[PDB]
Amino acid sequence: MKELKYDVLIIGGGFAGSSAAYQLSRRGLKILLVDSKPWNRIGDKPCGDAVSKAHFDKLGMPYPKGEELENKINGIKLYSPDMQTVWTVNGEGFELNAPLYNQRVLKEAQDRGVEIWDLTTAMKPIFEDGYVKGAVLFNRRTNEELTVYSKVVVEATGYSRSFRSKLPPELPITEDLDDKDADVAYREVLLTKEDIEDHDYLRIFIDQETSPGGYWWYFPKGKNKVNVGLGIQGGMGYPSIHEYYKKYLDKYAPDVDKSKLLVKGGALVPTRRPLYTMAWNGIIVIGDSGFTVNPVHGGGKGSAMISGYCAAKAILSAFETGDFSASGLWDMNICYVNEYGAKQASLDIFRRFLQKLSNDDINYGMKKKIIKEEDLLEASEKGDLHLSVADKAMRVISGLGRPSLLFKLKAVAESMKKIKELYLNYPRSPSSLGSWRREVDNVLTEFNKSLS
Ligand SMILES: Cc1cc2c(cc1C)N(C[C@H](O)[C@H](O)[C@H](O)COP(=O)(O)OP(=O)(O)OC[C@H]1O[C@@H](n3cnc4c(N)ncnc43)[C@H](O)[C@@H]1O)c1[nH]c(=O)[nH]c(=O)c1N2
Ligand SMILES: CCCCCCCCCCCCCC
Repeated sequence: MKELKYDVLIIGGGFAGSSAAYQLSRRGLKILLVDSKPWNRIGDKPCGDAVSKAHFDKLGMPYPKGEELENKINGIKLYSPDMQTVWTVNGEGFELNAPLYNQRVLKEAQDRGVEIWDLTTAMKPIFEDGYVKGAVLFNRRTNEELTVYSKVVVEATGYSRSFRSKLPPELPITEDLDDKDADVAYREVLLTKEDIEDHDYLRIFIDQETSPGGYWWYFPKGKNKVNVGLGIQGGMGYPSIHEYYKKYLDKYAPDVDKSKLLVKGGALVPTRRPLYTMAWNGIIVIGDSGFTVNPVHGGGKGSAMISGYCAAKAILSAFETGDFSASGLWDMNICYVNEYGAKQASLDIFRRFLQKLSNDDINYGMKKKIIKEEDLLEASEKGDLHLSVADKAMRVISGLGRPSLLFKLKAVAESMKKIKELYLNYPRSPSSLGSWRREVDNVLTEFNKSLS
């Protein structure tokens, strides 16, 4: 078959891959990005479509504008299971037309010299002399099977991890997802019969009964249009997510016009610390494929962008040292762990605690303001549940006279602090990965057993 040579091959053009392509562009490298979807569909994986302004500001990424921005967001209303307590957390964000925004990023990368092939699937890794060296591609548009050699593959295939999963199982880069370390999530976008009240606020409903291990949401995309959905924890033996959706839609969105459903669909959402390494010989993994999603709230588009930025920085470094080994690309890990990954680890711990609380516990915690709105935001945005905050909460939790997981909150805050420090001491070279990964697994297993 035809053979071509590129500096970098990016597989997948979602928020992650498009960010890597945009960040890598005009820097002296010959870059190809492929995606299985046609151009007009790239970026259309089911999603709530809500992204913090802070993630854009973190990277100085351009804001969505015009048709890309469906609705400006000014905060979130968090509802207790019993619906009796509502927290308002202020904070700026965007309700996107994700395909339009994603497609703009790709088009700008393309304008800056990135080559893009839509309707093109990476089918088989080229793995030779112990390195990823490219991919066999199938271009549906030309009916051509092609070999593309690359010094670095950026694996951005989303939740399918379709390319890295084909590599030798020996490689750290083939790390799999445990069923309990992901949610399945499902959403619909519908027009509403009435104008949406406070249409600039997202609504999140916590209820361990109607969305076990996740939550329900109501994300307005305009005055009369809403993205409504839920996520539930995987690996727990729960019934189909669409059963919960059908049963409880009316509770959360009594105002939707079912005759005006616009889109619907679901997908897997990783909810854990990132891949232990996001780099190996000839390859970096980003976005959902590298488990970059916030484990507490399930937001992954901002972290996908961050991972793409770190991949760009790492790759430029590798070309400046002629070194495409894991060691040569290792800055990917250092960059990502400092920007988001250490936070994700702390939040992976926090999520495990939250998923085991009862509705009674959550009703109590929210009613009693055991932590403040701002503290919960700090946990989300920084991965930090300060020990002083945990101490204050424990003083309130001390007044409860029934058994409750809430009594472990200080212990949870301590483990969150420990794992965060462990991640910020990420190994400086691959020869220390094993030792460190064992320390992390030990922290996690200890923590898991401390919750019973
Ligand atoms: C229902 C639901 C709701 C939400 C969310 C998820 C889900 C399922 N999330 C998560 C967020 O949607 C997700 O984390 C990011 O879109 C992931 O971006 P990626 O680029 O990693 O994957 P994404 O899946 O977007 O892109 C991967 C691309 O790779 C392509 N591909 C795969 N294999 C290939 C191959 N072998 N060859 C070529 N192409 C290949 C696919 O066609 C696809 O375009 C979220 N996050 C958030 O920030 N805000 C929110 O409101 C929500 N809500
Ligand atoms: C502002 C970003 C928040 C939107 C995230 C929506 C993600 C939906 C999936 C929820 C499942 C994760 C809960 C643990």
